[PDB]
Amino acid sequence: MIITQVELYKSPVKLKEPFKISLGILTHANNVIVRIHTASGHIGYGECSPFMTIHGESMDTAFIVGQYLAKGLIGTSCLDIVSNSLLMDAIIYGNSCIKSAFNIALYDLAAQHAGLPLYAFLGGKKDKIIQTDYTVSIDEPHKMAADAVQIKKNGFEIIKVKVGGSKELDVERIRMIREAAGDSITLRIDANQGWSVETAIETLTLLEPYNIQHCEEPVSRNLYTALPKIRQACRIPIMADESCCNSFDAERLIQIQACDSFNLKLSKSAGITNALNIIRLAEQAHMPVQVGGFLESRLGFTAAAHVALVSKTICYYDFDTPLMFEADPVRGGIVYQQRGIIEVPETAGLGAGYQKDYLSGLEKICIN
Ligand SMILES: [Mg+2]
Repeated sequence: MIITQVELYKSPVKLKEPFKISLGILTHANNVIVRIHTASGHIGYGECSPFMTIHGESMDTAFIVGQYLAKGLIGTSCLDIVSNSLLMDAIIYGNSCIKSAFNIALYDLAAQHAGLPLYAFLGGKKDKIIQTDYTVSIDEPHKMAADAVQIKKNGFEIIKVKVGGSKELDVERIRMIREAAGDSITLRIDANQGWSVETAIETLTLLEPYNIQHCEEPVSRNLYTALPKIRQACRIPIMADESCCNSFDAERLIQIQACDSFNLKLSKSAGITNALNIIRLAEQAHMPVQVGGFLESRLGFTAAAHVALVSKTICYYDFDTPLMFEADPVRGGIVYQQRGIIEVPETAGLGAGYQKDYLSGLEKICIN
């Protein structure tokens, strides 16, 4: 099926509370939406959520680079996923975030053509429960404890805590949370490159007592070579996030035994195609994988959830941010049940789209 036109939308939706990580603060999910049209009249959807401090992209850059990509894809076959992923790479280096949106949409089309839901199209099956954590933004320790409580009250059984401040302050944060929410609720932490190699090790041995599940990206992504040293000095397992974007990154981290687990995100791997490679590597190395994301809407996370069913090595899930939107614009897609359990659509394709005339209100451009 030939690609006849692609539409791009700027989709800014405000968050209830601002989202806060060690790298900065965000008040909106400024996302970019991608719709691919085929001659047969099929439509594939894809979304991406640029994070300036991690992707190096913004909604503004995504919206423009996306147009470069669209131009190149017009006239090609939406089924040649590999050929087209390659075609985009030949057009512009990096820019994984926007690329992933196109890649996701292509798979949507492909699965639709096969008459399967994405997860089945990818060779996965529903043989496990998908359970999301919920994130406590990095703030003053009382505020953080309060949020942790509210989160447990809402029924969530896993808490993700954003750290990355000074050693003293992060420990106070974790304590005040364990103190105000209990020792039985499972919790995981994420520094977003916030610590130096030194502070990391000191803070991580100082936190072991509080029983934490794993720590994401303790130090700068440029310092990944110091990861093995930290892994061996610390009981808490460490999970590579920013340090693990594509499959080359994965292979390299494994080769030097840098971390215990990966955080896999479609935007970092420039789509599903390469995410699959990362998964295979993590399989061959018996490494648990957490699937996550950024501020994608339920549509984006619906893609993540499909991929999440592809392998038994995947077993942790960070699919929380859509719950922070002031308004949910998504039609279909994954549904959040109690305890933070997620159900994946069974209909053909991605199994999600956007609410009627939500898109018509958005700033858009149309390639061909
Ligand atoms: Mg992370």
